This record gives sequence, structure tokens and C-alpha cells, in this order.
Amino acid sequence: YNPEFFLYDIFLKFCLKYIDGEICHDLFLLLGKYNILPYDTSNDSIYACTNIKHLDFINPFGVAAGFDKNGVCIDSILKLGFSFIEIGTITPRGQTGNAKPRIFRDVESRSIINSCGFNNMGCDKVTENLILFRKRQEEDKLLSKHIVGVSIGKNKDTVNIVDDLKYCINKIGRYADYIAINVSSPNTPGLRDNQEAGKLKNIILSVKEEIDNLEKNNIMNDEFLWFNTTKKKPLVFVKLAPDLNQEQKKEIADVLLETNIDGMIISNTTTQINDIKSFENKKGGVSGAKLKDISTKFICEMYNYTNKQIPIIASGGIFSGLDALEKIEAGASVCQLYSCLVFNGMKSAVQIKRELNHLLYQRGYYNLKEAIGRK
Ligand SMILES: Cc1cc2nc3c(=O)[nH]c(=O)nc-3n(C[C@H](O)[C@H](O)[C@H](O)COP(=O)(O)O)c2cc1C
Ligand SMILES: Cc1nc2cc(OC(F)(F)F)ccc2n1-c1ccc(C(=O)NC2CC2)s1
Ligand SMILES: CCCCCCCCCCCC[N+](C)(C)[O-]
Ligand SMILES: O=C(O)c1cc(=O)[nH]c(=O)[nH]1
Repeated sequence: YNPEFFLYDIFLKFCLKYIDGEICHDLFLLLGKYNILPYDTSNDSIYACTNIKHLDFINPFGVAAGFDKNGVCIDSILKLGFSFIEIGTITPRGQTGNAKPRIFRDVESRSIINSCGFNNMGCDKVTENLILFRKRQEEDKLLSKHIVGVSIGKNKDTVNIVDDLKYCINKIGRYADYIAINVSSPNTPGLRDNQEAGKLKNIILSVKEEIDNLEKNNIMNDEFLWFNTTKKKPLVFVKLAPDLNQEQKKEIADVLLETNIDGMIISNTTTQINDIKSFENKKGGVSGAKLKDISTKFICEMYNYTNKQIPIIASGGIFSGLDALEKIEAGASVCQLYSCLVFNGMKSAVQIKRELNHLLYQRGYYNLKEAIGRK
């Protein structure tokens, strides 16, 4: 491995015991901004590359939304060894989010709870940050072929979700490889109710429509319209919460096929977790190890209910290569990490890529794509 990763695990050990969780996170981000994290400069195995339609991932691990909300250190997080990152969730206008403290960690169970409430700098600032990233990407050998998706959402006092989505799309869409529609945060009331079938359908179609209209105004070639990685219009995903009834699920499955959505992220955080003692005090959505089983089962169902037609992005509870293969066997094409980063540290992507590779060999798969959906 590397010593650089070593010191940071030590600093991280310290910070987990004594420092407030949001502060640790900001600290991590500040280190990224300053470009003093370690680099994974290794070639990823050609046997674990993956794709979602025409969107190609050099490796199957990315970082989930809510980690770099404002795109302040995309380079540095990608350079840890991840194939992609999802920035945001963003909203049209900058927002403080809910009252601090709003993030707590339980180390022993490797779980997190949060009630952030979409704290972010807003679309215009985040768009400016993405633009600067995209300019660096053109000059930096390590960033080529790396994917950046943008998670989009609504301001908390916004009545019309769709108007919020549309505005985001027209601002930042050109710079995104994909757009994740966040209708699943349990920290802005209601929002989660937008997963009801009628509103969701309308939402997907308006998203898809605004993206298409990006292409129509401009005089330039596509090479110049899409200032992203794929050089094409961003794909459209929707991230779902796991706190839904079986009937609801089958009904959401239906609308995804009907609207021909490019993919689904399963899943967002849960509020259905009761047995974490340090979290009785606390409010919001739950991440980490305890979410793994629920999230896995949710992938199975949706893959089934969509007839293996809608590419799945998996989240969360993913810590090991084994955790990772479970998701893939259940039907995920690609995996996002969040908590693992928090508890396992900067080495997370290097560690997990090796384990997925070593485990793909013991199960005698020829490559990753062959494992998808092999229950
Ligand atoms: C502090 C925090 C902030 C988050 N912010 C977002 C967000 O803005 N948008 C989103 O779609 N998910 C958000 N999430 C959910 C994560 O993206 C991820 O789906 C969830 O943590 C499950 O993954 P995990 O078990 O690997 O941690 C957030 C999670 C945490 C813990
Ligand atoms: C991976 C990692 N390594 C870190 C080393 C650190 O110490 C140093 F600043 F380097 F001295 C501080 C934070 C670190 N992170 C963290 C990143 C995000 C973290 C976190 O808790 N998110 C809260 C939402 C749970 S924790
Ligand atoms: C500014 C050098 C001090 C670094 C010591 C603690 C972290 C070391 C990681 C440095 C790696 C930075 N770099 C060159 C990989 O980007
Ligand atoms: O911003 C948040 O509070 C948030 C958003 C989201 O999608 N998921 C989550 O757990 N928290």
C-alpha cells in the first residue's frame, strides 16, 4: 500500500473519537481543496469496468451524493481511486439546511445519521465549481474518463419541485455526465411524497424534456455543447428511498419503464432503524452497515419489477468487495460509497477494488458484467 494512506487513517482515528462529524467532513473537504490527499495512480482491471447504457465506468466504485455537495474537491476525491462522483444534491438557490449538529456517527456499528436538509451553495456557485473542474479535467491525465453526475433537488420553501429541477438543468446540465433526480431525502418536508407515481412520471418527463432543449438553442457542435466527459447529453437517473410499500415499489417500477429512464439509484437513507442506542436522541436518515440488507433486498425487488430493464446504481452499506458483489449479483451495475469512506478512510477505493477483483476470481467470473443480476 502506501504510507500516505497510513497517516491519514491515524488522523481519521483521532477525528472520529473527538471531533464533531460535520467538522471532520469539512476538514476532509478542505484537504481535498488544497490537493493534499493521496493519489491512486494504478490502472484499473479491464475485467471490472462497467457501464450504464452508453456511459462507461473505468471501475465500479464511485462516491455517492452528499459527500461533495458543492463540487469543491472533485479532482481530489476522484484521484483516490473512484471512477465517478455524484455532487450535490444541489438546489436553485443556496441554502443553510437544518440546525446543527445534524450529523452523527456510530463507529462500532459503522452507521451514520443525518438531518442536513440539502445544505448547499446553490446551482450558480456549484455550476461555476463544476466548470472549473471540467477545465482542469482537460489538462489532468488522472481525470480523463472520470464520470461526474449531479444530484438535483428543491429549495425547502419551494412549492413546485419541477421548476426547481428545470432551473438546475438549464444551469449545470451541460457540464454533467448524468443528472440524479433526488426525490428521496428524508430531510426536506415532504419531498419523499414526490415518489408517488403520478408526480414522479411528470417529474421524469420534465427533466428529460429540459435536457433535450439544451441542445436546441445553441449554434455550436456537440463537441462544444457538452462540456462533460461523455461529450453527450447527460443521462437521467432517479434515486429512491427504501421506506416504501411493496405496491408503491411496483408502481414506481412501472413509471420508470414508461418514461424510459436511463437508471435507478437504490437507495437513499432509511428512517426505519430502531436499534442504534446512540441514535435514539437523534433525527433523520440512517446510513452505513445497518442499511446494507434493506438496500440489497430493495435492489432485488426493483430489478424484478422492471424485468431487468433499468440499470441500477447501488447504495449503501457497501464496505467490502463481498458487500460489493452482493449488490452486483442482486442487479447493480455500479456501486457508490459514502460511509465506507467515513469509517475505512482514504484507502477505501484502493482496498475495495482489490477485494472485488480477488473475489471475482474465486467465483470464477470472466469479468464484472457477467455477475450482474446473477442473483
Ligand atoms: C451526511 C449525508 C449527506 C447526504 N446527502 C445526500 C444528498 O445530498 N443527496 C443524496 O441523494 N443522498 C445523500 N446522502 C445519502 C448518501 O448519498 C447515500 O445514499 C447513503 O449514505 C447510503 O450509503 P452508505 O450506506 O454507503 O453510506 C447523504 C448521506 C449522508 C450521510
Ligand atoms: C475519510 C477521512 N479521512 C480523514 C482524516 C481527517 O483528519 C485530518 F484532517 F486529515 F487530519 C479528517 C477527516 C477524514 N475523513 C473523513 C471524511 C468524511 C468524514 C465524516 O466523518 N463525515 C461525516 C458525515 C459523516 S471523516
Ligand atoms: C504537502 C505535503 C505534506 C503531505 C503529508 C501528509 C499527506 C501526504 C499526502 C501528500 C500527497 C499529495 N499529493 C502529491 C499526492 O497530491
Ligand atoms: O441533505 C440531506 O439532509 C439528505 C439528502 C438525501 O438525499 N439523503 C440524506 O440522507 N440526507
